[PDB]
Amino acid sequence: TKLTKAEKDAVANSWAALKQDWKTIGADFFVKLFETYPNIKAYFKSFDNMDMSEIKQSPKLRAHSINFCHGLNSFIQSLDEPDVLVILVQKLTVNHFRRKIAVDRFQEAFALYVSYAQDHAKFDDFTAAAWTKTLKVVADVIGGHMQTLQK
Amino acid sequence: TKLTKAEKDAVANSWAALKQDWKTIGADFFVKLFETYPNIKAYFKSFDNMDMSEIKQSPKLRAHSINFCHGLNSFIQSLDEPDVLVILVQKLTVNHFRRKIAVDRFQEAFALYVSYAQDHAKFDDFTAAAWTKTLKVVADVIGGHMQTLQ
Ligand code: HEM
Ligand code: HEM
Repeated sequence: TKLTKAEKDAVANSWAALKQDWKTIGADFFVKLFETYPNIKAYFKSFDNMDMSEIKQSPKLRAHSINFCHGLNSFIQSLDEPDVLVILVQKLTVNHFRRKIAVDRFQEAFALYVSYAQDHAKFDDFTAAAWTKTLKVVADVIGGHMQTLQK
Repeated sequence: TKLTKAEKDAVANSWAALKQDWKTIGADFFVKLFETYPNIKAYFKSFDNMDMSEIKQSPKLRAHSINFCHGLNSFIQSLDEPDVLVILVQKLTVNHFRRKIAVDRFQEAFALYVSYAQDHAKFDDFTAAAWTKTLKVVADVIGGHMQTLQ
């Protein structure tokens, strides 16, 4: 990671605030994601043939939103421990790779997330850029690991 | 959960303090777990020929230790949403079941954890009991789901 101290601090500081509100706004993020990206929704076989109102309230969606938040937290906490960061992200990668999810889906989700998070918290463009750069490190690890793995 | 509000609150409060020390103390917990239960150590194949000093400082242990506290956090966060808790714990169960880990190994880890946490934070027996009951909720879901998975 070539993330600077100020970049990592902006992300960590932003995330510290965001994570408390995620418990309530996270499901709405995933609905937004699913509405933009029906192919993303389609990986959640539990949601087959379900109205988006029902998806939004589903414990399965809420669990994934918690899984998302916790994953992101684990990465942000490890930005100064690159070997640990890579192990954590590779474990995420394997699980999603096994479901036929390409890195491109993470890139979609990350791009939407940064905007969603900025709109919520109204943090500055410095902080938005720092998020984008941080999530590009994460996507870089995901993508490279998916290329290592046998389908 | 027959978990009371007071029980859930005691766990959430003690966790809020412990969580923050887990970077400092989590590796030592797993060393103690490995020394107490050699069979638990043996699930971590990358540690077989390693000195325990090497294990303690390894990125792989540190990653599992982070995974452990995040998983526990996710459960504690969800004590008021039992359908969500069950899903989160079922996901854990699948992954570890596939590695041939029985629920008994989680029972051993959980009991050691509550002792370790109490020794560190010096909370009262009410709080220790609330941890034990909370982790029994979790273990019950794990055990049940392993029966399903077969
Ligand atoms: C940072 C982004 C993400 C994080 C941290 C994350 C985290 C997780 C976690 C921890 C799990 C449970 C463990 C497992 O089976 O893998 C999970 C499950 C899942 N994830 Fe993600 N995920 C992310 C993005 C996505 C995306 C972009 C998709 C789809 C394109 C997706 C689809 C799924 C599915 C379908 C499951 C299985 C859900 C279930 O069985 O209930 N995830 N995710
Ligand atoms: C609350 C208790 C625990 C939690 C939350 C937890 C969580 C995790 C998580 C999230 C992973 C990565 C799963 C993945 O994405 O593939 C993992 C891996 C693993 N866990 Fe656990 N775990 C716990 C207890 C245990 C126990 C008791 C053992 C052994 C008895 C164990 C052995 C392993 C092993 C061997 C791996 C694979 C590690 C590797 O080589 O990369 N876990 N654990």
